[PDB]
Amino acid sequence: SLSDKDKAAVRALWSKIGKSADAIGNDALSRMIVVYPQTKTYFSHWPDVTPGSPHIKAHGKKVMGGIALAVSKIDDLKTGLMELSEQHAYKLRVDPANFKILNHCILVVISTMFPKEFTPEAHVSLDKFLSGVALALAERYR
Amino acid sequence: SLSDKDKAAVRALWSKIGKSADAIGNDALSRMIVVYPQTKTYFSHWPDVTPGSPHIKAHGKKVMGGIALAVSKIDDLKTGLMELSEQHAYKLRVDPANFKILNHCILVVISTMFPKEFTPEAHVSLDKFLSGVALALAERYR
Amino acid sequence: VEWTDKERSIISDIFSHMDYDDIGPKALSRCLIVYPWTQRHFSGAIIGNANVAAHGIKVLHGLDRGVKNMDNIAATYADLSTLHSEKLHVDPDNFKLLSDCITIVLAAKMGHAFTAETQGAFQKFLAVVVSALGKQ
Amino acid sequence: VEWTDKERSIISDIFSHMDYDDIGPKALSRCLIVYPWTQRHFSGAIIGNANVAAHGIKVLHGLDRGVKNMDNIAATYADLSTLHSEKLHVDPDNFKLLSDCITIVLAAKMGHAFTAETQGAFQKFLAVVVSALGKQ
Ligand code: HEM
Ligand code: HEM
Ligand code: HEM
Ligand code: HEM
Repeated sequence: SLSDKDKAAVRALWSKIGKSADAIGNDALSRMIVVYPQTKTYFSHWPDVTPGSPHIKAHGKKVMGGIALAVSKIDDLKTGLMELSEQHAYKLRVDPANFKILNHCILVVISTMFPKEFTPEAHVSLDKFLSGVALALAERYR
Repeated sequence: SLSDKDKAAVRALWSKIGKSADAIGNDALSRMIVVYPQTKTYFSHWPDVTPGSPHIKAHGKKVMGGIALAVSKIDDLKTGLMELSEQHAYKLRVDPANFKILNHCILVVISTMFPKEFTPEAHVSLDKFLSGVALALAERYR
Repeated sequence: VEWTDKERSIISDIFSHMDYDDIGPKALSRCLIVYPWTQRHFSGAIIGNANVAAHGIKVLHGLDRGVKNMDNIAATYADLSTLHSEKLHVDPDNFKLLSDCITIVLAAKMGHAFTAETQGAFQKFLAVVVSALGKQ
Repeated sequence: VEWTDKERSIISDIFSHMDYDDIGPKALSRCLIVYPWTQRHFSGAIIGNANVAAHGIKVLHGLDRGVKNMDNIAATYADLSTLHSEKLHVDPDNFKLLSDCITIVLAAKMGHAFTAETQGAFQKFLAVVVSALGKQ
């Protein structure tokens, strides 16, 4: 669970990368789909699912918007992401094993775009934060 | 996180197997050490580390006592297991990846001893409970 | 992977003494109940569902194939891998979960006969099969 | 494992363009800081520690060995496996964690040149090496 040091580290990092949220979302989803083929099946209803695709570009914004929400509800992710959880579990039926995969792609993306900002001290708090998000999202599965 | 249905399922199961706690602890630790060799290193200070060993028999009681404690602090594991966490992280320096391994051995043990009681409905709540214990124990690691 | 002869013997013994029609349905049912998200691959209670039972039985006949080709496992499951992967869309993590339920159900049937050593050879066998199924 | 030629080429390119003395120390340091429990294997700040650096460099020279024997990886690491396993007592999970840090550090150095395709071949290569090291 996140300490005061972790909360400020994330707010601090986020004030730096937040402006590029759309770009991060787009690149993360693209990587996930290319590197982890088992994830394509959830977006197969889109006609075009390639790095450039406007559908991916479009969904990339929604996902990082999920992160932005989590950042503002960082004191209670369980409660803050309850609905997103219900949605992925019962409506979209996304296998829960994939939350950690996307988190890792986001970390890779943030690292290619902000090599200077993503220090090891920032990495550990963000990683703890993203695990919190994965745990919060898996909440309504069983 | 555990619902009222899960809490009663665990209290119910525990009122059935609690009496055999010592035996479960002994057999679980033995299995873990045999099936997952990477775990022996933490108990190498004992002269005898085999299924029969009195050192294993002795520690088996302490571990299931950890479970019994968790069962009574089931409303707040994070707080209830804080000290056990500090102990494994800083004093014994047990790699955190092993908590899930021991949990799985305990589940196997409970299944060989109480095939009738360990129904799938009991299994899911106990499994959610043991993940809670693993999460609570990993708390002070970083 | 490398197999000792003691391992080869245990796994072989485990399977000849196993009643597939009983272990099969129990393991799949338990997996669908403990890890609820696997139920979607069967949307078309759970313990009494004949379709779940039939597939439960097929899993054991499939693992049986692996027991008869312990030194050529990856090749023995190429067809099944592509099928569950490309045509059924089963997440590779689902194999690990189903694997643990087979272990727990077998454990409940064999009782004290499911020694640590027996658990070890059985888990290593399922591990190799899981790698092959979550590959193609 | 099976390797396409495109994969073989990417991994090979990645390594010749990599400066081991820079990537090595950064990846191990980051692992010791993000996953603190790995620090115990080095109890004898972290970013400037020469012992951590020396081992960071050795990891890259070791992975290098794997690049030159991509079709015989398991055999190439038997010695290292027994060493980290039996004599150093490094938990097998620690390899997965260190692996992710190498990826993230390499990602930060290559920037936009670390395409999804490049990430894919690199992760598959580390995965195979991790299986061999967490085996013996
Ligand atoms: C970083 C964690 C994640 C966050 C914050 C997140 C957030 C969201 C949000 C905000 C929506 C839009 C809700 C709506 O439909 O109105 C959504 C939809 C969706 N998500 Fe996620 N998600 C995450 C991870 C995943 C993963 C790992 C997958 C599967 C590989 C996934 C698959 C989907 C699908 C298929 C949809 C519906 C797509 C569509 O618009 O047609 N999500 N998600
Ligand atoms: C089911 C989760 C676990 C619980 C509830 C638990 C509980 C305990 C308790 C109550 C103690 C005794 C405290 C004392 O020393 O006064 C202890 C000690 C210890 N635990 Fe754990 N433990 C768990 C998992 C693990 C795992 C997975 C490992 C490593 C494979 C581990 C390794 C140790 C060691 C090495 C000691 C000190 C042994 C000794 O007495 O010399 N524990 N644990
Ligand atoms: C432990 C390894 C497994 C084995 C050996 C196995 C084996 C099989 C076999 C032999 C078939 C019949 C193929 C055919 O008719 O051509 C099949 C079908 C299928 N499997 Fe699996 N399977 C396994 C795991 C899983 C898992 C974890 C799921 C998802 C919970 C799954 C879902 C399905 C579905 C939906 C079908 C098609 C329906 C049916 O024939 O009953 N399988 N499997
Ligand atoms: C990613 C794969 C890894 C490779 C290729 C690797 C490689 C090596 C090599 C080549 C040596 C020197 C062996 C000798 O002198 O005979 C070594 C030593 C050692 N490794 Fe690793 N290693 C890896 C991962 C790890 C991890 C994750 C840890 C624990 C955080 C670790 C801890 C050690 C220790 C404590 C030593 C001995 C001290 C030293 O020579 O600096 N290694 N490793």
